Amino acid sequence: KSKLPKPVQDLIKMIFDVESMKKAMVEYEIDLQKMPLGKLSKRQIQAAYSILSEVQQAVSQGSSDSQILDLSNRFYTLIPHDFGMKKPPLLNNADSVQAKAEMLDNLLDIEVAYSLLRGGSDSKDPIDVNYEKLKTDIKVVDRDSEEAEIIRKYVKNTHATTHNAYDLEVIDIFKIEREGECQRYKPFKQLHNRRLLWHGSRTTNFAGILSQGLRIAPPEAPVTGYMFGKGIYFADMVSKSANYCHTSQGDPIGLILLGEVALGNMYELKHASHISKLPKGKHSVKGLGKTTPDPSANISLDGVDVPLGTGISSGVNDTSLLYNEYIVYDIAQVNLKYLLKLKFNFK
Ligand SMILES: CNCc1ccc(-c2[nH]c3cc(F)cc4c3c2CCNC4=O)cc1
Repeated sequence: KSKLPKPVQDLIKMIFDVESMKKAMVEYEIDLQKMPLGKLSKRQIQAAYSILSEVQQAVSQGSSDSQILDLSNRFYTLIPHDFGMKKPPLLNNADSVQAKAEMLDNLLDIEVAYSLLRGGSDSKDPIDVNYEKLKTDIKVVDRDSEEAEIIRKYVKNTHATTHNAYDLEVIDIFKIEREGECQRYKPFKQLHNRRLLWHGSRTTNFAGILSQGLRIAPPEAPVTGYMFGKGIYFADMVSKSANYCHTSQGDPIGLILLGEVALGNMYELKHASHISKLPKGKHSVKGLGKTTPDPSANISLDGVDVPLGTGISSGVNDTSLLYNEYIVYDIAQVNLKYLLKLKFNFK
C-alpha cells in the first residue's frame, strides 16, 4: 500500500524490528521472563544508572566488599539477568560499570523505539505509519550522483589499517533531515569549524536516534569510560565509528551516520579528561590521534569540510589515541545529514 522507496521501506522494517530488540536483550543476558520488552521503562534505566554511579564511587572510595555486593545485588534486582548456573558477575571495577552502563545506553534507546512503535493512532500501511513516527525525512541519494561519490570516497579513504577484520560496502546512502533539528542547529551554524563526521551505533538505537537525534548521557549515568566526559562523540575515520555498529558474520549489515558538527574552538587534547566544564572560549574537544586524514586533501560538501583525505600520520606521537575523535557537549551543535547502510565483509 506504501508509495515509499524500497530502501527506505527496508530501513523502517530494520530499525523497528522487535525481534532484533529481543535478540539484543538476550545477548545482554537479561531475564526475559522478569524483564520482557514491554516491562522495560525509562525510570528503571535511570535508577540503574544511579546504582552504577554508586558502584563507581564505591570503587573510588574503596568501600567494603559487603557494600559493593549489596550495590551489585541492587543492580541485578532492578535489571534481572538470567545466567542459569553462572553466578551474576560482580560489579567491582571500572570495566564492569562501563560495560553495564553501555548496556543501559542501548536498553534506553530500545525502550524509546518499542514505546514509539506501540504508541500513536491504531487504514494506512504500517511502514508509512512508522516512517511518520520517526519525524525524519528520509530521501535516497542516487548511486551515481556527485553526493554519493564524495561519501563513498570518505568511506574508502578513512577505513583504518588497524580495523583489518572487515571490508565495508555502502549498500544505501540516505539524505536525512530530522524534524526541527535544522532550526535547533541554525545558531551554532554561525560557529567556525563545521566538519562532516562519522557516528556509529547499534541498529536497535537508530529508531530513537532518528526520533530524538543523538543525545548526551544523563547526569545519573556514571562518568566512567567517557574519555572526554558525557558528550556526543564522532570520528573522522569510518572504521572507528563502523566498529560501534556491533556487526558480525551473523548480522553483517549495520548503520552509520554523517553529521554536520559545529566544533568551533576545539580543545585539542592528547589524553583522557572528564571535562564537565569546557575552557572559556572553547566549543568542542578534539582527541588527537596518531593517524590523521590527509589535511591537504580536505573537500567542501555544501560548504562543510569533509576530511576524506587518506589515512596519513600526525605529528603527535605522545598521545593515548590511535585515531582522531571529536566531542560536542550541547546537542544543538549537531545536524545529521546522512544515514549509510553498510555491509561488513569479514575474513
Ligand atoms: C560507557 N560508554 C563510553 C563510551 C561509549 C561510546 C563512545 C564513543 N566514542 C566514540 C568516539 C568516536 F569517535 C566515535 C564514536 C564513539 C562512541 C560511540 C558512538 N559512536 C562513535 O562512532 C565513547 C565512550
